[PDB]
Amino acid sequence: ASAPDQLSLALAWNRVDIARSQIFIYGQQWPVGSLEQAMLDALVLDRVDFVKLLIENGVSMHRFLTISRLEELYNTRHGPSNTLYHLVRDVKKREYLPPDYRISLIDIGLVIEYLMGGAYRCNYTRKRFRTLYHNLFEINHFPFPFHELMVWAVLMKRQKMALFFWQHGEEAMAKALVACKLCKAMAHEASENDMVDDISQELNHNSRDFGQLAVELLDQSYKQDEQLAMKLLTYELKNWSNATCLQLAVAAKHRDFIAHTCSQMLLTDMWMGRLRMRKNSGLKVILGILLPPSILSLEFKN
Amino acid sequence: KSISNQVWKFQRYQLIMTFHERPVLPPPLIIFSHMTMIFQHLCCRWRGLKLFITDDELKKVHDFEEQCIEEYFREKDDRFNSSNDERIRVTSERVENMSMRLEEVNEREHSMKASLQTVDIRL
Amino acid sequence: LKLFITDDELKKVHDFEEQCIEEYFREKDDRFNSSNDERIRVTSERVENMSMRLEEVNEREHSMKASLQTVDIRL
Amino acid sequence: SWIERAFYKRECVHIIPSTKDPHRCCCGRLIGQHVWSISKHTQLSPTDAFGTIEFQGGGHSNKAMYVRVSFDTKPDLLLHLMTKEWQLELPKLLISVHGGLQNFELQPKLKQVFGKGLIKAAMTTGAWIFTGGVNTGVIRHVGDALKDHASKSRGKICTIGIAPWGIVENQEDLIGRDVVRPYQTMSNPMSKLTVLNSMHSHFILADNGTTGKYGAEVKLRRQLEKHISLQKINTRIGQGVPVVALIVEGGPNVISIVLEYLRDTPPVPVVVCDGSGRASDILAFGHKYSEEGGLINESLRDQLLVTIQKTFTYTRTQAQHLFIILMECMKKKELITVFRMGSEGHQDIDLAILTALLKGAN
Repeated sequence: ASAPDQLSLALAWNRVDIARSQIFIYGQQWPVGSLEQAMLDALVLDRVDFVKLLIENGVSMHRFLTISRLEELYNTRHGPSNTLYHLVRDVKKREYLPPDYRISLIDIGLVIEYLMGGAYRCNYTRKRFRTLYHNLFEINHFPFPFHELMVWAVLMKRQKMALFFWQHGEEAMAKALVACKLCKAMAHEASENDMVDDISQELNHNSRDFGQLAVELLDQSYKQDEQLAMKLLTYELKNWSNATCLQLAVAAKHRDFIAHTCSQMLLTDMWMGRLRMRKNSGLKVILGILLPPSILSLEFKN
Repeated sequence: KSISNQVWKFQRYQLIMTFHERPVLPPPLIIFSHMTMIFQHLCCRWRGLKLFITDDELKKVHDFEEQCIEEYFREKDDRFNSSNDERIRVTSERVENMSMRLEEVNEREHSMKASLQTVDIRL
Repeated sequence: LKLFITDDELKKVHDFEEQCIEEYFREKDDRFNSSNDERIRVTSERVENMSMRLEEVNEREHSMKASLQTVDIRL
Repeated sequence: SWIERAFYKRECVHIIPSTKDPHRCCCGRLIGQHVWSISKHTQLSPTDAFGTIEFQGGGHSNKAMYVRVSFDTKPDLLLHLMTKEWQLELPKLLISVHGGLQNFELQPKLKQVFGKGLIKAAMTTGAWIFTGGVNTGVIRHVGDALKDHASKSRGKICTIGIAPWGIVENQEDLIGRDVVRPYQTMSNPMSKLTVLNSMHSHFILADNGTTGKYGAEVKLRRQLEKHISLQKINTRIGQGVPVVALIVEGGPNVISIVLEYLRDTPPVPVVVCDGSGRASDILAFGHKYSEEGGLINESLRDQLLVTIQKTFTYTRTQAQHLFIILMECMKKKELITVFRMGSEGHQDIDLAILTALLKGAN
């Protein structure tokens, strides 16, 4: 066969080294679009090693992903078992029991607000691309693809793909915190449906996984440069409900994140407002309160 | 003790944000500030670590994050490849390869010994 | 207090301290090279170089035995 | 913003000589693709393609600065761009790597040793490595070496490639004004245009007004290397930066490049390596069988002639002319350092380059 059907057999066999050496050889020919179709067939069957291979050749997710392509990924029925049908049934029963509704981006949206919780109005409820959903069902491409492939990977319980998608892409610690809260929320929701305890324990273990990664990357950013680590903790996550990294950490209740030293000094720096004393700080704010003219001797923040 | 230090450090966040939410004036005289909030709703009806950053500064913080994440994954891989377990497993498996390949060298040299002794007889 | 030592004694306490510092550094070195993990490190590095050189041995011996078969053909 | 105020470029408008093909002009572009003075009548304008290029795909995501320049730009202003607005400190070593423009492959142990030694020699001093830029042959090999560098060794390598502008695929995809541009590492085998290598850091993309052809980079790279070697090193003892010419394989033109490097003030040391193929092997054969420099005998001049006629497939007079070039090259035994696999060629590319600089500065 030619390299499309060769590669289809390779994704069938799950022996990525075979594809590494023969189907991927120096000067091998591919039809225009066969790599993208094979990439679709790879991601629907949870084939992370081959995903490494295709993305190393240059499938280039920034051009691969379209609205209908993610619509195909969220609607797959193959692969290992996932509970998205149970969750979308829960949110449609809580918002408006036949199965099989051709699961929309808007439905995935409502799942994200129910699990994430709080006032996390995600991108997938916004009326803007919903108008684009009226008007189409690189404008039809997603500007930051690996975020949406994380949220697809964490809803279909891939983990192997999740970690690989946590490799590539920007806003990493944000991705880890959202993933950790999403795993913990799916665990408690699976416990609320009286489902298997094994999948609930597994989802909780995944939540400790992404939480530990978040801690380790925060500590690493502390050791490189402290000052940019504060800015990484504070900057407005417009790609995640216009939120803040510390807000996502406390929304995920993640105990070791805030108690880490950099986060504690950021909270200390917030507590002292627009001031710069710190030294014997206790015996000075009271002097400011009782005597107003003492406010002149305080060194405010520049 | 250990859990309670962790929970206190975690609850500091809610403490700071609650006192950022609370008004300027203490409760015995807070009724003035409540009245001014009603006045703010009046002038609206008549007419905080969200540190917003400009675009070159977000460019800065993203490549800094990229540097930290690649340094993380390198760090953990080189701790794995330098920790003792990997050393032991790698050493033993290539000793397996030593044994079989030098076995091939030994039997081949047996053939060479027979050939060269016969050639010495032939000269 | 102090003891305000004489020169001969100053020279001997200094060369005593030189014996102490040479003993310190040579105890650090031979405890570092007798700790198990450094022994495992040098074992793996040598076995690395050993396999490369033995691969060379195998290939050269291949060519040599083919040449010896040709020499037997020439006699 | 200063980059547009300092650099110029020239674009081609002309009399359309079709020659071979009706669509193919003198500049190699299409018939309607328009908008030296001889038959191309090119005209001056400011530059419209400089900035950064996020290399999408190709393993690790990396960003590389690029500018478009003219062929006849003065190398001092390129150096001021290169040091000031690219934030690169002046190095202690220039490694100019030259090789065949065709794509090749050689022995895997040789290329593994070569790649590891070259990336560690680049890492241990913070060298500036001047390559051909595009993803052909030896530049593909050093790109794989830099991939190995990015996988298993800590450093950041200033690996500044100097490439033409008309040969890179998707030239319209690289039009920008201090704008981050996407790139594809996918290279179409049906198209003769070759993509840039994905493992560089800076690019000196140079246009002479033509597209699809070479020759728009050689003299500019030469005078830039000369201009950097005019600049003194920071130790201020009375010397410039040392320059080494790494040669891997190559064809007919690299012998003339070697001859330009030998007959030159100051004498640039040239390191070559055997086992890769073609011109490096005949350079190694002319170095291993040479006696007292320029005095070479007759049996081995005929052996060199028949190996030139076999490997390079020229006639007798071209083989004799290039052997005259090798004989004129090879009078200086000392500047040529031949890294041999095994033997006494210092056993490593690092010592070869470093002591080649040490005894080429002399």
